[PDB]
Amino acid sequence: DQTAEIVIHKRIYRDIIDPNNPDKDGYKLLSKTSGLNGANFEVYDASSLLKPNMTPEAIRALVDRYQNMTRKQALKFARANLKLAGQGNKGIGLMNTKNDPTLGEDGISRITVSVDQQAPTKAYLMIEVAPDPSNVDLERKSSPMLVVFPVTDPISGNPLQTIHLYPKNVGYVRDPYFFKFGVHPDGTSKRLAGAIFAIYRIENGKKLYLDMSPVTDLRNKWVSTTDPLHDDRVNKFVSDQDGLVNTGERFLPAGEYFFEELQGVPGYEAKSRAIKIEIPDSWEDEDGNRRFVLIDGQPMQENFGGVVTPEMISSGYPRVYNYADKQ
Ligand code: NA
Ligand code: NA
Ligand code: NA
Repeated sequence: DQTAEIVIHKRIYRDIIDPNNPDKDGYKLLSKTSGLNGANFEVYDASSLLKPNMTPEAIRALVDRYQNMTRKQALKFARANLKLAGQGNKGIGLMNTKNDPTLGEDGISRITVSVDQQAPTKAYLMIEVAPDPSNVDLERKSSPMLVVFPVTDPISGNPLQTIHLYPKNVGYVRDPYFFKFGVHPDGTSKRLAGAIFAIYRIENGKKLYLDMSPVTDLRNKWVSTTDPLHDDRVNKFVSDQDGLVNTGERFLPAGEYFFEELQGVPGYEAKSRAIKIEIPDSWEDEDGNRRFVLIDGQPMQENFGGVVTPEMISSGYPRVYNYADKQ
């Protein structure tokens, strides 16, 4: 008889459950192309979880019950008792997230399921399973999703023919910045404009530089370069009129990195100074205390979302001091 399409949009969000909503309170998407490929779902015919003439409240209670199970608990139930169903891209009831060339979007997986648009008699239980082997740090927080048809479109009054689901994956990133100051031999000092930095990390005893490639998943791309200053692949960060050297839209995950000065400010130019970035792997320690990014060992104030505020700019910290008086 009749079918509907369930479309999973698997994306990655940064922290600071309605699976049908692409907006998530307490979270924000990592980029416009932050879809997550390689995620896998099993989809079960869950019509036997329904009863005839059940109320909307009973359906919501059932949906909530399954959403509040862990994936492993829901799999224990579904694997034992239900059958795979729906035409997925990996098989009956089997979905893998891939790029959608039509929509131009990553993290997409579509499944066609038999539905009853006139009464709630068909339902599908969707549960994420292990991703394709290959982002170990990603928090895959999707829940068991019980999709009960029909889902009526309030605008149109029609049953929805496509259900869009936005299962939540959370990527941990932080946002380094610092201020470059210049110190005159007479003790005067100022914010420095025009310092050109790049970011590198160490891998196998060699430098890899943060490149200009679009972010995919939570991952930045890193390049070996012969000439980071003039290599267009290497992202440069320029100190502005407030002295601010800001990763800006760029973010970094946990680990150790370096801001490398590629062009010093005239008069404040000895191998190229490397300012250490130490990014802890969580916002908070065991006791809920903030864990700071360290810039050359200095704690760096930071807000969720990573935007450097006017108040942070006024503060001008952390600051790295460049001496005009060469000694
Ligand atoms: Na849940
Ligand atoms: Na940033
Ligand atoms: Na400082």
